[PDB]
Amino acid sequence: VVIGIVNNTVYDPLQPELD
Amino acid sequence: SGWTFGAGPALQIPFPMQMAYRFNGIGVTQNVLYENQKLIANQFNSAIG
Ligand SMILES: *[C@@H]1O[C@H](CO)[C@@H](O)[C@H](O)[C@H]1NC(C)=O
Ligand SMILES: *[C@@H]1O[C@H](CO)[C@@H](O)[C@H](O)[C@H]1NC(C)=O
Repeated sequence: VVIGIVNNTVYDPLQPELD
Repeated sequence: SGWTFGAGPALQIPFPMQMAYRFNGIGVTQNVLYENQKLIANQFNSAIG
């Protein structure tokens, strides 16, 4: 429903510490 | 520009993002405007008419 949104990736402050 | 033209140099900004700023300034989250944008636009147009 959002008009004008682009594709990108976000960072997770838990995945690198857990993996 | 929004409100930047009355407090210094003018800053370009899209009008929907200015509306999101004004909605967040009173406590309402920006999601209700970024999702239900067509409804708000139609209500504003109906009020102006
Ligand atoms: C900006 O508006 C133009 C004109 O309607 C449109 O072609 C373009 O896709 C819009 N860009 C974004 C990011 O919404
Ligand atoms: C974003 O990705 C989806 C599928 O992954 C695609 O349908 C869409 O066109 C993409 N949008 C942009 C702006 O790249």
